[PDB]
Amino acid sequence: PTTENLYFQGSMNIFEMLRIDEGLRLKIYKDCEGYYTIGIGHLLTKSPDLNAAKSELDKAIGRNCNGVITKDEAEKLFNQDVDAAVRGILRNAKLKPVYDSLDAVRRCAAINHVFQMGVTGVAGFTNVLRMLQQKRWDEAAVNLAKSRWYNQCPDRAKRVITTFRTGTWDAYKNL
Ligand SMILES: C#C[C@@H](O)c1ccccc1
Repeated sequence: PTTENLYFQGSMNIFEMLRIDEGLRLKIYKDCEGYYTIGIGHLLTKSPDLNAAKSELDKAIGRNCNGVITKDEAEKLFNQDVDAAVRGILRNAKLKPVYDSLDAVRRCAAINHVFQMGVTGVAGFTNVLRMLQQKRWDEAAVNLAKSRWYNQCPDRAKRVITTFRTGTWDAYKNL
Protein backbone atom coordinates (compact mmCIF):
# COMPACT_ATOMS: atom_id res chain seq x y z
CA PRO A 1 0.00 0.00 0.00
CA THR A 2 1.31 3.41 -0.97
CA THR A 3 1.37 6.38 1.40
CA GLU A 4 -1.79 7.50 -0.41
CA ASN A 5 -3.59 4.09 -0.01
CA LEU A 6 -2.92 4.13 3.76
CA TYR A 7 -4.56 7.53 3.75
CA PHE A 8 -7.73 6.19 2.10
CA GLN A 9 -9.17 4.89 5.39
CA GLY A 10 -8.95 8.34 6.99
CA SER A 11 -11.03 9.64 4.11
CA MET A 12 -13.78 7.02 4.54
CA ASN A 13 -16.49 7.29 7.16
CA ILE A 14 -20.23 6.54 7.40
CA PHE A 15 -21.15 9.69 5.44
CA GLU A 16 -18.79 8.92 2.55
CA MET A 17 -19.93 5.27 2.62
CA LEU A 18 -23.67 5.93 2.34
CA ARG A 19 -23.01 8.75 -0.16
CA ILE A 20 -21.50 6.09 -2.44
CA ASP A 21 -24.20 3.49 -1.83
CA GLU A 22 -27.16 5.92 -2.10
CA GLY A 23 -25.88 8.53 -4.55
CA LEU A 24 -26.88 12.18 -4.46
CA ARG A 25 -30.02 13.37 -6.20
CA LEU A 26 -31.53 16.84 -5.85
CA LYS A 27 -34.91 15.95 -7.36
CA ILE A 28 -37.46 13.34 -6.25
CA TYR A 29 -36.78 10.00 -7.93
CA LYS A 30 -37.87 6.39 -7.49
CA ASP A 31 -35.37 3.99 -5.92
CA CYS A 32 -34.64 0.44 -7.07
CA GLU A 33 -37.77 -0.70 -5.22
CA GLY A 34 -39.80 2.07 -6.86
CA TYR A 35 -40.10 4.18 -3.70
CA TYR A 36 -39.94 7.98 -3.93
CA THR A 37 -36.56 9.14 -2.63
CA ILE A 38 -34.38 12.27 -2.56
CA GLY A 39 -30.98 13.59 -1.52
CA ILE A 40 -28.72 10.84 -0.20
CA GLY A 41 -31.08 7.87 0.16
CA HIS A 42 -33.82 9.70 1.98
CA LEU A 43 -36.95 7.62 1.49
CA LEU A 44 -39.84 10.06 1.42
CA THR A 45 -42.74 7.65 1.65
CA LYS A 46 -43.81 4.22 0.51
CA SER A 47 -46.91 5.76 -1.08
CA PRO A 48 -47.12 5.55 -4.92
CA ASP A 49 -48.58 9.09 -4.84
CA LEU A 50 -45.97 11.69 -5.82
CA ASN A 51 -48.11 14.28 -3.99
CA ALA A 52 -47.54 12.46 -0.73
CA ALA A 53 -43.83 12.45 -1.46
CA LYS A 54 -43.75 16.18 -2.16
CA SER A 55 -45.74 16.72 1.03
CA GLU A 56 -43.20 14.73 3.08
CA LEU A 57 -40.38 16.65 1.37
CA ASP A 58 -41.72 20.10 2.34
CA LYS A 59 -42.23 18.81 5.89
CA ALA A 60 -38.68 17.43 5.98
CA ILE A 61 -36.97 20.53 4.56
CA GLY A 62 -39.30 23.08 6.04
CA ARG A 63 -40.06 25.05 2.86
CA ASN A 64 -42.06 24.79 -0.35
CA CYS A 65 -39.64 22.69 -2.41
CA ASN A 66 -41.77 21.46 -5.27
CA GLY A 67 -39.71 18.30 -5.41
CA VAL A 68 -36.27 19.90 -5.54
CA ILE A 69 -33.67 20.64 -2.90
CA THR A 70 -30.16 22.05 -2.63
CA LYS A 71 -26.96 20.18 -1.94
CA ASP A 72 -26.68 21.81 1.49
CA GLU A 73 -30.26 20.70 2.24
CA ALA A 74 -29.52 17.19 1.06
CA GLU A 75 -26.54 17.13 3.44
CA LYS A 76 -28.53 18.32 6.41
CA LEU A 77 -31.29 15.73 5.85
CA PHE A 78 -28.55 13.05 5.37
CA ASN A 79 -26.91 14.00 8.65
CA GLN A 80 -30.29 13.69 10.38
CA ASP A 81 -30.95 10.27 8.83
CA VAL A 82 -27.50 9.01 9.88
CA ASP A 83 -28.07 10.26 13.41
CA ALA A 84 -31.44 8.51 13.53
CA ALA A 85 -29.87 5.18 12.41
CA VAL A 86 -27.12 5.42 15.07
CA ARG A 87 -29.63 6.36 17.76
CA GLY A 88 -31.87 3.49 16.68
CA ILE A 89 -29.05 0.96 17.15
CA LEU A 90 -27.85 2.33 20.47
CA ARG A 91 -31.19 2.25 22.17
CA ASN A 92 -32.07 -1.27 21.03
CA ALA A 93 -31.29 -4.10 23.41
CA LYS A 94 -30.66 -6.60 20.59
CA LEU A 95 -28.61 -4.44 18.22
CA LYS A 96 -26.45 -2.54 20.74
CA PRO A 97 -24.43 -5.46 22.10
CA VAL A 98 -23.65 -6.69 18.59
CA TYR A 99 -22.71 -3.19 17.47
CA ASP A 100 -20.48 -2.71 20.48
CA SER A 101 -18.62 -5.95 19.64
CA LEU A 102 -17.79 -4.76 16.08
CA ASP A 103 -14.67 -2.90 14.92
CA ALA A 104 -14.99 0.66 13.60
CA VAL A 105 -15.43 -0.24 9.95
CA ARG A 106 -18.04 -2.94 10.58
CA ARG A 107 -19.85 -0.47 12.87
CA CYS A 108 -20.20 1.79 9.80
CA ALA A 109 -21.62 -1.12 7.84
CA ALA A 110 -24.14 -1.74 10.69
CA ILE A 111 -25.24 1.91 10.68
CA ASN A 112 -25.52 1.71 6.85
CA HIS A 113 -27.69 -1.44 7.05
CA VAL A 114 -30.00 0.25 9.58
CA PHE A 115 -30.12 3.46 7.48
CA GLN A 116 -31.26 1.34 4.55
CA MET A 117 -33.65 -1.14 6.21
CA GLY A 118 -34.68 0.35 9.54
CA VAL A 119 -34.25 -1.00 13.07
CA THR A 120 -36.92 -3.68 13.09
CA GLY A 121 -35.87 -5.08 9.70
CA VAL A 122 -32.26 -5.39 10.78
CA ALA A 123 -33.10 -6.69 14.27
CA GLY A 124 -34.95 -9.55 12.62
CA PHE A 125 -31.74 -10.88 11.03
CA THR A 126 -31.25 -13.22 14.04
CA ASN A 127 -28.65 -15.48 12.47
CA VAL A 128 -26.51 -12.73 10.99
CA LEU A 129 -26.45 -10.84 14.29
CA ARG A 130 -25.20 -13.94 16.10
CA MET A 131 -22.65 -14.63 13.37
CA LEU A 132 -21.33 -11.07 13.61
CA GLN A 133 -21.04 -11.24 17.40
CA GLN A 134 -19.11 -14.49 16.98
CA LYS A 135 -16.78 -13.01 14.32
CA ARG A 136 -18.04 -15.49 11.72
CA TRP A 137 -17.61 -12.97 8.95
CA ASP A 138 -17.81 -15.28 5.90
CA GLU A 139 -21.01 -16.88 7.19
CA ALA A 140 -22.51 -13.53 8.10
CA ALA A 141 -21.88 -12.25 4.58
CA VAL A 142 -23.27 -15.36 2.90
CA ASN A 143 -26.39 -15.04 5.01
CA LEU A 144 -26.84 -11.38 4.28
CA ALA A 145 -26.64 -12.34 0.59
CA LYS A 146 -29.78 -14.52 1.00
CA SER A 147 -31.87 -11.55 2.07
CA ARG A 148 -34.49 -9.77 0.07
CA TRP A 149 -32.80 -6.49 0.92
CA TYR A 150 -29.69 -7.45 -1.03
CA ASN A 151 -31.36 -9.54 -3.74
CA GLN A 152 -34.03 -7.03 -4.79
CA CYS A 153 -31.44 -4.26 -5.09
CA PRO A 154 -27.93 -5.73 -5.13
CA ASP A 155 -25.99 -2.66 -6.17
CA ARG A 156 -27.08 -0.68 -3.10
CA ALA A 157 -26.26 -3.51 -0.66
CA LYS A 158 -23.29 -5.32 -2.17
CA ARG A 159 -20.56 -3.09 -0.73
CA VAL A 160 -22.05 -3.26 2.75
CA ILE A 161 -21.94 -7.05 2.59
CA THR A 162 -18.32 -7.04 1.41
CA THR A 163 -17.50 -4.65 4.25
CA PHE A 164 -18.97 -7.09 6.77
CA ARG A 165 -16.84 -9.86 5.28
CA THR A 166 -13.55 -7.96 5.35
CA GLY A 167 -13.81 -5.07 7.84
CA THR A 168 -11.93 -2.88 5.36
CA TRP A 169 -13.01 -0.10 3.02
CA ASP A 170 -11.84 -1.90 -0.12
CA ALA A 171 -15.32 -2.15 -1.65
CA TYR A 172 -15.47 1.66 -1.78
CA LYS A 173 -12.13 2.07 -3.63
CA ASN A 174 -11.82 2.67 -7.35
CA LEU A 175 -15.32 3.82 -8.21
C1 LIG B 1 -27.62 -7.67 10.99
C2 LIG B 1 -26.76 -6.78 11.01
C3 LIG B 1 -25.80 -5.67 11.07
O1 LIG B 1 -26.06 -4.75 9.99
C4 LIG B 1 -25.89 -4.95 12.32
C5 LIG B 1 -25.12 -5.35 13.41
C6 LIG B 1 -25.21 -4.67 14.65
C7 LIG B 1 -26.08 -3.61 14.83
C8 LIG B 1 -26.83 -3.19 13.72
C9 LIG B 1 -26.75 -3.84 12.50
